[PDB]
Amino acid sequence: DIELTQSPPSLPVSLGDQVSISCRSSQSLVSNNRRNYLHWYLQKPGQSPKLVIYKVSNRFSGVPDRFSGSGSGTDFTLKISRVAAEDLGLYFCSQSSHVPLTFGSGTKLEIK
Amino acid sequence: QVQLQESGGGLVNLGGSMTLSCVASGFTFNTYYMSWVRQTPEKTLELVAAINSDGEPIYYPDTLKGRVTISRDNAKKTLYLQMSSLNFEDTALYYCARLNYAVYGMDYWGQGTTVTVSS
Ligand SMILES: C[C@]12CC[C@@H]3c4ccc(O[C@@H]5O[C@H](C(=O)O)[C@@H](O)[C@H](O)[C@H]5O)cc4CC[C@H]3[C@@H]1C[C@@H](O)[C@@H]2O
Repeated sequence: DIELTQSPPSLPVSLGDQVSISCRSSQSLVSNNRRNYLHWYLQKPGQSPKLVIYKVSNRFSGVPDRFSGSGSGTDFTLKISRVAAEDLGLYFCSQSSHVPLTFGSGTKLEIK
Repeated sequence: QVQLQESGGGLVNLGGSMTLSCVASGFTFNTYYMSWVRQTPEKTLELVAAINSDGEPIYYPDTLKGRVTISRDNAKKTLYLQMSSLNFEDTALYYCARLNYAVYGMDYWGQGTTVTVSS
């Protein structure tokens, strides 16, 4: 079972800030034919998770252009150019590269 | 608009059983695979079950094969989850989510339903 470690678990930010949250896979995601099936979900408090970025860098419907994804193999990143209030929630990376689909620990984007 | 709505949560008895319902709308229910994901109070997520278009379970965690059942009534446009021998590890928030092929994972999630195991 692949472990997705997300750092930092807590990232207190000021608004308008440029953030980068990390997600590390315990096993390479390019070890099979399902090459970097790494996704990100936001979970604002009280609401259900939302797909942010799928397959490392592909922004999904409703996602602003200030969000971007990068990485390959085991080290993946998620940037938010200017951080707004609406971006504050819980971020989960996930992988469907290997069975079973696995979720990360989460990074909590909180105001300071 | 793609909408998923889970129901049936609340207080469940330890060692008991439950049936979670998920009603879908705004998309062809039958052409899509569905799943159930749970969020424990720790905020940790786990895939409980996956089912194909056809209503056939394509996946169950090793730890749950046995007390978990996932089914769908296409006609009702409803997805179900049945758990037996509930334990305290079953205390979580349950969501139905749709498996989008392109994403090759969950694209749309319901609001959730809370199951609180008790004794
Ligand atoms: C969960 C999982 C990773 C995600 C995989 C997935 C993701 C999306 C998906 O989309 C479906 O793809 C179908 C297709 O490929 O034809 C389309 O018909 C459907 O409309 C569409 O919902 C289908 C599947 C099939 C198996 C799923 C795996 C089972 C587990 O072992 C593993 O951990």
